[PDB]
Amino acid sequence: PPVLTSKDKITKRMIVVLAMASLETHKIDKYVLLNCDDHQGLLKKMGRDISEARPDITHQCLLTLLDSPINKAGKLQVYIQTSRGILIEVNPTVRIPRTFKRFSGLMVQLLHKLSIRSVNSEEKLLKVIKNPITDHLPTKCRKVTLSFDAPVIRVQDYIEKLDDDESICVFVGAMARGKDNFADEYVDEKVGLSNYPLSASVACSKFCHGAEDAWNIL
Amino acid sequence: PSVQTFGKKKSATAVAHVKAGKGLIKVNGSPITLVEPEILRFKVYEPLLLVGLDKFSNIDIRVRVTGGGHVSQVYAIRQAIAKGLVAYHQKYVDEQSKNELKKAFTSYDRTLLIA
Amino acid sequence: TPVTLAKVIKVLARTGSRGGVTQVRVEFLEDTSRTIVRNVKGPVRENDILVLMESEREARRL
Amino acid sequence: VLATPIPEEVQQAQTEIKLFNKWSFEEVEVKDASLVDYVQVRQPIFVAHTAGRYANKRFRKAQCPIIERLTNSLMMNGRNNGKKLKAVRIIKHTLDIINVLTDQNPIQVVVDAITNTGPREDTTRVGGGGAARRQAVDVSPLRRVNQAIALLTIGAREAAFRNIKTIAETLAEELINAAKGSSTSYAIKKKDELERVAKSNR
RNA sequence: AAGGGCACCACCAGGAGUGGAGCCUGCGGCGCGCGCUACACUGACGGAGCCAGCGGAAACUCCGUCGUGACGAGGAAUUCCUAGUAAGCGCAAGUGCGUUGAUUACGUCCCUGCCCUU
Repeated sequence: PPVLTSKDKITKRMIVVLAMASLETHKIDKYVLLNCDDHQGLLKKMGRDISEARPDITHQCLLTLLDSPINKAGKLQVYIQTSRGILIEVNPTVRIPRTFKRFSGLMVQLLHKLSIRSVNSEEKLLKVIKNPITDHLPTKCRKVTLSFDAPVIRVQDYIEKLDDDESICVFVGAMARGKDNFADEYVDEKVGLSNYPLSASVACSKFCHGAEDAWNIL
Repeated sequence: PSVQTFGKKKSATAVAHVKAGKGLIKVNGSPITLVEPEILRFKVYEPLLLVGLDKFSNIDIRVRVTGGGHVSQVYAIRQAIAKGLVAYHQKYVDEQSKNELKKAFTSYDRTLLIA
Repeated sequence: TPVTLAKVIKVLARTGSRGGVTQVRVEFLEDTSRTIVRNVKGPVRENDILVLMESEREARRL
Repeated sequence: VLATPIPEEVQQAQTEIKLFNKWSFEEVEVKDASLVDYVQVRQPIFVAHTAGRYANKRFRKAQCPIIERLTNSLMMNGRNNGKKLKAVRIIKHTLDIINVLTDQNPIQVVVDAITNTGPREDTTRVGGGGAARRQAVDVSPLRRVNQAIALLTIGAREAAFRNIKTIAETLAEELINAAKGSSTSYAIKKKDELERVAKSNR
């Protein structure tokens, strides 16, 4: 089961980009991720970043995606895209840390070193890469933005319409609120998935489920 | 009854004697099939093939070179063989033969006559 | 696709535009009757092929 | 005969037609109006190693044989700068590989790839009002040619990187796939996407 | 406010990078700049071919052998740039020289600046 990366420009696959992700280190003399639990005090004092500190959402989404069959089947890769404009590629075989405390440690280290390397292997597990995301994407790739205010779709149907050699890239806002335009400049359209507002993770399961159904994944 | 010219490129030069004879073509004391950047080779056949290889029946072309890179010599001696040949026809054969060779070369390239 | 080729008549001498893009009056080359104002991206002088798909578009300062 | 031999395959092919390395220029037509006058296949040449100067005036570069234009674009990423002799070799080989894989004039094959590669409507970065929106411009025939050559060489070069192939090969691959159109070619895929994008900005 | 202009410390279209590693070296302080060496097959090794200029050079070419077996090609930022030039290459001299040799620009006032005149 060949591991999918940006280097491969041909394979048909599903890509999720967790746009607008809240990852930021915090000094204190030790480092941690800026996050609404520890730093709601500080954030308010400064009078900003009100919910600009939700790295947990990213964490949730990641577990949700990598834990998914479509990932296990090797038909999915993920990318991150930080509020501050940092882009990350996520090796699909990475067993991301289960808890947020351990997640934080590792994201703090990834951000400072720009990559996370397997202790025995020379392929990275996470890698900071250069914008724009559209260089690293497959050549024939449909690009959409998930949005509550966009026309609702059935993902299974939305997917069966894709050319047999055409990938699908979905941008999810990994955040608590905000305009869904974090990607207007790249996408072909925006779609809704439910008549109910969803959380990023749920949008993500919903979409994986759908691809899993349509691409025959159990 | 000789005439001579010379051709130039970047930092090389080539001198070409023309005098009438049995019809051979020489570079540094070597026949011309052995000039060895090997892919630019036909590039020096070009003053032969743009004219027709009957003109080279009665004449003889001694050529020797100095200096420059290993492209410079080839450009040099194609220029020098062209100017030498038109020189020979100009001085010992009719003016109009000189005109046909001149316009015939000039339509193909311009480097052959002006360095 | 009903692709239609055109020929430039007049690149404009005084304009107003964003840099890079220039407006061109085109003669239509199937008939001589139609003339359009269009927008080109690359550097363009007179008398050449233009590939057209959308056939009117009547564009303006961009 | 003259005092210093000069071979048969030389004497012949040469003075008769003025073939390529040894391919005929006559009978290759620019299967696309517009783009003629810009794809230069009408003044024939033995090697793609012209020592001319196409930089002084704005469009002189069109009078440059498209073959040699292709071969110049080959010579890049810093390590390959100035290495035309290499390029000329690569080009020669490619042509052969192309002809083995379809008879044809591989130079016709080259022309076509350049012919059916250029975009029709490229997108400019209009103002937008902050969250910028691209606007559907048409593109010039010189750019069409320019960009094509660009695409196919960046294709071959970067196309077949860590693998078991030679640029000559991967250039034949990229030129053959594009000289027909069958979504197997990184330049065709790219053109069709630049264009799909344009119909979106209309 | 108006009309002209000029400019990659502007824009329109690219190249080469710098900002990543260790080390060398200068500067600060008690982080910053110039560099050197690096992470193969468009290669390496062996023959062989064999060409400069300033004061039988290397890259390179051909024929063979080998056969994919800290740093894994550099974050946010950001510099300079229009032909024998850029880059590559080596050479003499205490900065010069030649060899190989390009892609892109030669456009505009949309933007940021400045200049002119009103």
